[PDB]
Amino acid sequence: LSEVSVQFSQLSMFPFFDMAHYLASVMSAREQAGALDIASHSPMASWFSAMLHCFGGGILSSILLAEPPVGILANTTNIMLASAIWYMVYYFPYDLFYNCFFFLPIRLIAAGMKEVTRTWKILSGITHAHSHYKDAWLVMITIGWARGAGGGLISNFEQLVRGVWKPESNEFLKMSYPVKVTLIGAVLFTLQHGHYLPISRHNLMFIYTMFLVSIKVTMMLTHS
Amino acid sequence: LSEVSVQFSQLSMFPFFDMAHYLASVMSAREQAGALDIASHSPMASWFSAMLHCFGGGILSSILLAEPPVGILANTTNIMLASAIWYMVYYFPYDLFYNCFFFLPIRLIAAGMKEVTRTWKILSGITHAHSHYKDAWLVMITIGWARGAGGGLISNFEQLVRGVWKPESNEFLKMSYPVKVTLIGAVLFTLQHGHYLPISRHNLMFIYTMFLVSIKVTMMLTHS
Amino acid sequence: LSEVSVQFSQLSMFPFFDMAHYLASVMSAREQAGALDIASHSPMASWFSAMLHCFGGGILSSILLAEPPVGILANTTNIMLASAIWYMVYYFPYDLFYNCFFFLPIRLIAAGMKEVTRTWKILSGITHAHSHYKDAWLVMITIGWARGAGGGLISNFEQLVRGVWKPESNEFLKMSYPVKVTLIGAVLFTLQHGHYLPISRHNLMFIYTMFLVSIKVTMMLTHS
Ligand SMILES: [Ca+2]
Repeated sequence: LSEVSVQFSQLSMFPFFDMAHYLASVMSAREQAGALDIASHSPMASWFSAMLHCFGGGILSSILLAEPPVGILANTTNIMLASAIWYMVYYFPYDLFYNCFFFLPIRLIAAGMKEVTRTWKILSGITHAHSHYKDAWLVMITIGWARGAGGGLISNFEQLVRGVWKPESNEFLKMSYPVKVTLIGAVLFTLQHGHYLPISRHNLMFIYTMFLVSIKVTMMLTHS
Repeated sequence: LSEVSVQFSQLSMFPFFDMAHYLASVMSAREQAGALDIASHSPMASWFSAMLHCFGGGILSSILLAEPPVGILANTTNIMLASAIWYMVYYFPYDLFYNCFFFLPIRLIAAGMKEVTRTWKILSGITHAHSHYKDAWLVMITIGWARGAGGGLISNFEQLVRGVWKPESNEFLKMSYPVKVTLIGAVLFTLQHGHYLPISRHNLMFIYTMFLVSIKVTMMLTHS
Repeated sequence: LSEVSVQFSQLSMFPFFDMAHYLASVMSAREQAGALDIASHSPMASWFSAMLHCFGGGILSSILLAEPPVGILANTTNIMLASAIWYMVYYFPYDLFYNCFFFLPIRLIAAGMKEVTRTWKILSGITHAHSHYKDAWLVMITIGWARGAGGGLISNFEQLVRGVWKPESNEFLKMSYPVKVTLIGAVLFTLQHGHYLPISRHNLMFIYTMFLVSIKVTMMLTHS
């Protein structure tokens, strides 16, 4: 019944789906070591730390294609979409905002939909690197990877923002889950647009997002 | 008597005013921790440290708009304008160069005119970000800010040049004076070019530069 | 007998000469402090460290001219040319690969030809910066320098890749041999393309490469 896979490709990420990535990347960023003291005494700095968690995929991919990293900032509807979350995640009265989304079913859905945004971002840069470079197999793996887990690759430099400098914790030295997966994804869909992979996009686009959500949902059910 | 405000807009920064910024940014850079030993044993490195103090506004703004940061270097009349100061500030015979400009009235005027150069640099990137992005409210605040206090934002990476690595001294964590002001300025003039601010440019362009000079002049009169 | 200098300009670097730079930059990179443990437990990270040794000249020069640093990556015939060496240098069975090229005559020739690749890379960016900026004397010295010893200038950030953070070991603070030479070379050939230097390119292009090889050959004969 492939007729159900076609209805998935018709999902618009701008309203509902862009914020799940913004929230799961901001909730996670706060749960990091000492990130709470940062926001209480330096509001300016915890904010930019959140933006690298959300728009680092766009930020890093812009640095790689010689595109202005301020370009991600121009989308004021997208920037303002992420910063409103950052305020309530931290500065909500009685912290009712974080207490609600931390709830396990809610937190499960919030993180599950960030994995959805991860897929189009791979295909974003894969086709976007296609624009600058037609059939460059590498360049498409990179810019697809750079948008999938950008917040985890600038993480070493994102740590340096909140004040933490751990020069021993690189991403190539030990590949984390959200990154070693986007590497796998950026390679698969590069074989899709390159037609080296025997499955349609809309069927591959749908099967990759499912393995990615079934893990993080299993991850958070066995982490709590 | 607004007729006196119009005569101010007709000020050319290329002869007299470009060097005041170059000098106040190089004099300050030398007065930094251990910057003297750097120039005595590594002339190459104290120089590039001075250039980030002077052209960091241009350097950082180039990195943000995907413009080649070597572009600030092409202006050989401007680069050579700043490096001649760096030699005499450090390597002048009997150090008569620094002893003279350190004099309080002279140092007051030298720093007062760097604040003048700060204003057009804000309007520089505000209109320059307008070129790439028409009515982007954010992008204009950024590239105006990046030219106003560029030497203070690459400062964490500029420290790493002279050898000092202080990963706890970021600019978003504690906003310094020259930076929290340029942020205020980059926002005001972004409301000017965007016509959200009820005052003409040439009247706002003149009133912002005065509050900025009356402070640093009060700063240096109460610091000595 | 200048007729022998003309036959040198007709040397194609793509087959034989591109790999000598790739090997001497990868062999040297492994001989660095703790680089062996990196490759045994983190294959991903020792690789990218090797690429900055080989394509750092292209990588850094791309960052300076606002050119996409992924552009060096698109040349799959060149990227794959360097990565095959990185595998055998490290992961060859019985390490017969490294034991052979470490042999002094072989190591002498391998390093001698990397110095050849150093010359066209200078003239590469000198004429390539000419494209973006006609008679910019500085910009041509830079982009010629950035391709000659790129792996040594991103070295501080390349160290940060393998895990080592030594903020006191900058290149402007103490100019190494491969760098203070490429600075000398990037200046000479900038006077060549600018016609401020009384010698033809093909005669200067040949005399610079000889002084560079006679040193490193004398260096490695007196180092062992
Ligand atoms: Ca560009």
